[PDB]
Amino acid sequence: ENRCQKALPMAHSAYVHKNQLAQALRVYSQHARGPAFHKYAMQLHEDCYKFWSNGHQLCEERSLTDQHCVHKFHSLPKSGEKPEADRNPPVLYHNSRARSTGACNCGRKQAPRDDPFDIKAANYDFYQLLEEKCCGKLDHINFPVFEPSTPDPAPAKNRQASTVEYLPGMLHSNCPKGLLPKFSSWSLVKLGPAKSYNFHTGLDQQGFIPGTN
Amino acid sequence: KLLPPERMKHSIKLVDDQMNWCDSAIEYLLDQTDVLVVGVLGLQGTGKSMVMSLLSANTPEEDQRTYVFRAQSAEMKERGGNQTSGIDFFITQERIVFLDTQPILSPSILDHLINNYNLPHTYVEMQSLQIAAFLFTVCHVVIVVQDWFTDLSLYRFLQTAEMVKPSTEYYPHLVFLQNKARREDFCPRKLRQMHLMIDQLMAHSHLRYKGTLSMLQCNVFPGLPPDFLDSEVNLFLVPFMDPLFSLLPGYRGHPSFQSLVSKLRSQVMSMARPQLSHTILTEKNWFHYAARIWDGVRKSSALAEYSRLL
Ligand SMILES: Nc1ncnc2c1ncn2[C@@H]1O[C@H](COP(=O)(O)OP(=O)(O)OP(=O)(O)O)[C@@H](O)[C@H]1O
Ligand SMILES: [Mg+2]
Repeated sequence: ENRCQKALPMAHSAYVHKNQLAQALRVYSQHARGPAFHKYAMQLHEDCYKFWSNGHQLCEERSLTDQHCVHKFHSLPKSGEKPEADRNPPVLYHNSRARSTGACNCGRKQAPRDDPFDIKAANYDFYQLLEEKCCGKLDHINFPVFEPSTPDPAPAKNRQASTVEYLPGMLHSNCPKGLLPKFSSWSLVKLGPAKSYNFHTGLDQQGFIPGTN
Repeated sequence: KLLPPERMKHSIKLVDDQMNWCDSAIEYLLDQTDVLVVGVLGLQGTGKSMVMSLLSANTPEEDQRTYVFRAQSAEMKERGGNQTSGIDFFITQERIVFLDTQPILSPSILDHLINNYNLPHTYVEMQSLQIAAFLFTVCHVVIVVQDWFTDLSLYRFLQTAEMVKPSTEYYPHLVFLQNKARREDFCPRKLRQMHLMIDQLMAHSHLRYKGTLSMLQCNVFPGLPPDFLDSEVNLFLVPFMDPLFSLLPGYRGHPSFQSLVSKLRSQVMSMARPQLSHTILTEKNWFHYAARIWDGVRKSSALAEYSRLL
């Protein structure tokens, strides 16, 4: 017991966190040992995680472009909650600091685009915001979306379309038949009559490389 | 121009009886590598000196008066005194180092120290612990000789010694030698109990006391299958000194003493030699390392901690 107690202080003054924990454990084991080293080892460890992680506990979430969140461990805002930086943990949206430039549904208008962590932010919200400013007066062929027949429709747990359960993700070959997503990731827009395209001049839209329009 | 350095005729004293180093073995050491070190431990009359002599450079048919390691004499048994003192040293022609050891916790040393710490009783225990730790940190293998089965006090002493040793940890192999065995001890039924007790009494010893030196494969038991034993530990038995129908000898029930001695010697010599420190060592380097280890063990800190507790 005396040897274990004496060895514990040496390891307690030596400390992502996995490497530090392993090094501390090895140092403690090599420093001293006895017939009751399990209790001392457990005490030294558990006083690890408690004071470990929370400090250099990085957010591990990745954007849909494979970029890590730049924030420390943080909570997501609930529906209608504002971001609160001063809470522990902070309440923040994920952010990779990456930016791209994207064109609208019809291609005529470009805007800066933040790196999306959510599929609605990626396939819908960016384009909806641009559509109000560009293509919202053009003719559209709308894709079917989930229409709730109940005030609280459930996500489907993993033939007339379901009105009680929605597809949480995008429609693909492995999805159950008859589920629709809450929003379409696709858009189909009429730019004009066939004569609006001129074979000799190409498309009159911004962002095209010269001669590729 | 390639003759050997020299041949040793008698063992020398590696450590004086006063726990003092004696640097006098370098004259018989070379610069060769891959050396093997064997040590012994036991009680007063177990017979460690005789075993070491018969295993290093002697034969049972020889006489006890010319053994490499001095053995107890008839005039000494009547007085109940010890013969071996300190630590001995001897190296055979195969470059195998053999180290002797004085009895641990023997009443002879205690009585001799009476007419010469708080009381003169913990000194013997600490000397025994010091010798055990030294043999456990600078020797390739340690052989424990027991006069009788299950002393119940040697296991605790071994664990305590290994717990207070000086210092990716190195643990030498441990061999359990049962000297002066009888016919009753050469039965499979008793063998199973012996192995079971040895395994259950040293479950958390951290030493290599199994998987090597299996007497079952040494043809000792012809028809005994290996699966008959749950866990065959490294345990060996050494028996006591050893018209045509009327000349038949008595029934002993155990193999001949010479056969078992030869088998034990062959098994000990054919053992592994793992590295001691984090570097390659030679004979001279090993000697210097052992000297440094002994010096450090003498002026250690764990020993003082254990001393204030008694
Ligand atoms: N297997 C044996 N069969 C018969 N006699 C033995 C056997 N082993 C040892 N003896 C005898 O019993 C005594 C044992 O003392 P020995 O010299 O062998 O060493 P020891 O008991 O280790 O000595 P120490 O007192 O220094 O620890 C000796 O007289 C020896 O001849
Ligand atoms: Mg002796």
